[PDB]
Amino acid sequence: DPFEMAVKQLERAAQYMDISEEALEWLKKPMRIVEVSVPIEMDDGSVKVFTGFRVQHNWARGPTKGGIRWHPAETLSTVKALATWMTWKVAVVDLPYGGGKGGIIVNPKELSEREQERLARAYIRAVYDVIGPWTDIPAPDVYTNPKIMGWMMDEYETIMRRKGPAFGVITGKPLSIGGSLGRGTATAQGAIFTIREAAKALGIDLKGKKIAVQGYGNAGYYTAKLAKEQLGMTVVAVSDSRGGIYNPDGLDPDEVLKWKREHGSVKDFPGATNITNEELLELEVDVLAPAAIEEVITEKNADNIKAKIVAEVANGPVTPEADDILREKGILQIPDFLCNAGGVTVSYFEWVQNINGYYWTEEEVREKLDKKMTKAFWEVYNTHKDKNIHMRDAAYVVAVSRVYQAMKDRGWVKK
Ligand SMILES: N[C@@H](CCC(=O)O)C(=O)O
Repeated sequence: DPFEMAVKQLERAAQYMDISEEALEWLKKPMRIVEVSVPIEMDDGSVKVFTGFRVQHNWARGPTKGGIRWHPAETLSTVKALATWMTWKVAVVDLPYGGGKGGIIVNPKELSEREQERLARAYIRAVYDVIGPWTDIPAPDVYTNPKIMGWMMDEYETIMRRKGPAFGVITGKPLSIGGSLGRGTATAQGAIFTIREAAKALGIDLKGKKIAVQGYGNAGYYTAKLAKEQLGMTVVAVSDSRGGIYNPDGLDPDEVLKWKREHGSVKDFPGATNITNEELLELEVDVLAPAAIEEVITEKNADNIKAKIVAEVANGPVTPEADDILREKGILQIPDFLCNAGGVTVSYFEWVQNINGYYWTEEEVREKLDKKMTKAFWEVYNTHKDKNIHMRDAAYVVAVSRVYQAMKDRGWVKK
């Protein structure tokens, strides 16, 4: 189970910090769980009822935040674990947010556009009483995009009778309706800032160094592109779920994306040697950025990693055994919920823009993301040095300490 795995992670974290038993018990349970029925009328005229969730783990630091998943395998346990994870994610990067998560047990592939809009509007009508600009801010997630976010915001504004900032009730919206710039490259930009800070900490100059990326979706492609331009690095290996390519002199991510668009995959790229993911993970490269399916670095290949920095852009792509093995080699790891925290920071920026009624630009959003990511990385690294623990442990310590301090300040826990 995912919620048990999350709870265990929290206990393991609490082992390295001084936290009261009552606070741990409080943090082991979501503060509010809402399970609703989401009825929509289909194209054939029949009415089908779906199961929707909205978990608000903790709101000591402020309104909860988290996306909505439309997955046929959604469970309450998954939503609860992801909300718990979102709490620490927003706490490590110092946002005035709590942890939240929603989901609908639905296969969105079998739904038409009209049915998808009806599902979004019905979900908003079902969970209206627990969401709001200052209560709970949903966001795009697996199988949800900005189109669904716009439909959801419109339904919320219709119910809300335009009595306040209905734009800020949800993030990831289209630019025409409370849209925020930088929302396509948020995760990659945050990962690049964290990689730059890690290289600064290790004393490595990234100008001309090597990078390898696993997974060539939005995150992987934009990570490679931003690395090559901003950090001046030599992209030598990229890979999708199909296969990988290698070229020591350097690859051009734009051309690789064009090839992927044409032939359907990065396989057989001209001037490059076709390889598989497993050997791709073991090239002698300065930094490694797994941006693909989780649990790629395990005990089987942990000792074979030759990268000086491993940036876990993906969601937990490294197992704890591989974590210990990599730390034993001196390889610096950026924790998964610290590396890809650029997505929630830009969502916070979007919420601020919506609340204020004044939107920013591309340079403004990029400048702020730099500040937030640099400060979060330095906080985690300072905890890393002071407590002499793992990088992932330090991030948990920082997040749980912030949430615990907020809880103590409100008087929720007296000790
Ligand atoms: N991190 C989740 C949701 C958080 C947010 O964007 O507000 C996502 O990938 O969308």
